[PDB]
Amino acid sequence: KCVNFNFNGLTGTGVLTKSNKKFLPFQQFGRDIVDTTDAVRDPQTLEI
Amino acid sequence: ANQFNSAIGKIQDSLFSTASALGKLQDVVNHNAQALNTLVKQLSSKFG
Ligand SMILES: *[C@@H]1O[C@H](CO)[C@@H](O)[C@H](O)[C@H]1NC(C)=O
Repeated sequence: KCVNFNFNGLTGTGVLTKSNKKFLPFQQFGRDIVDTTDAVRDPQTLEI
Repeated sequence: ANQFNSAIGKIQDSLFSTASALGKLQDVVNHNAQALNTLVKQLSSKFG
């Protein structure tokens, strides 16, 4: 669902879906070839 | 007729083997893609 998300201070708008991206434990968010945020990590559930 | 048939048969090889042209279309595609990539990458600049 398209919502305004505030992930640990990171403010944005969009729809959050389950991700096949496998973040390494130290990685907190993912970016795209043009430095656009593609993925995030949930502070509570540690979900990508 | 035999000469024309031989030449038109050799066309299917010479179009992609001898190169020369057919790089113009790919150059157009690459120029447009690179321009769009630069435009969307300029959104990561702070500009002061
Ligand atoms: C926050 O608590 C949840 C359970 O309520 C836990 O699964 C999660 O790991 C915790 N987050 C931390 C410790 O960053």
